[PDB]
Amino acid sequence: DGYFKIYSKHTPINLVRGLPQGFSALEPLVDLPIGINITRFQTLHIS
Amino acid sequence: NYNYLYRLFRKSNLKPFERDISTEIYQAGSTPCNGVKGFNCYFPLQSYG
Repeated sequence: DGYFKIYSKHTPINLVRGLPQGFSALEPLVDLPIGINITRFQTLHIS
Repeated sequence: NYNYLYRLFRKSNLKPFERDISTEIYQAGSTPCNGVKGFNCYFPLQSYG
């Protein structure tokens, strides 16, 4: 509904390859009352 | 004044709570516009008298 909701969570982890087999919720971080019809996304590159 | 303008043609309706600023020709018939109005392609955007 014209709202971008971005929810973030940080966890100290030590497992190497797969996703940890544990459970933890996700608290909301930012609400974005802005309306766009985005259908694709890309991740920036780093050096 | 002709600064008050609106879109009359569109493919379908609109979802709630959004703004469309698509300034493109609309296909008003079986004739494909292909970037040229010609026939069966009227500009959906026009002003008011």
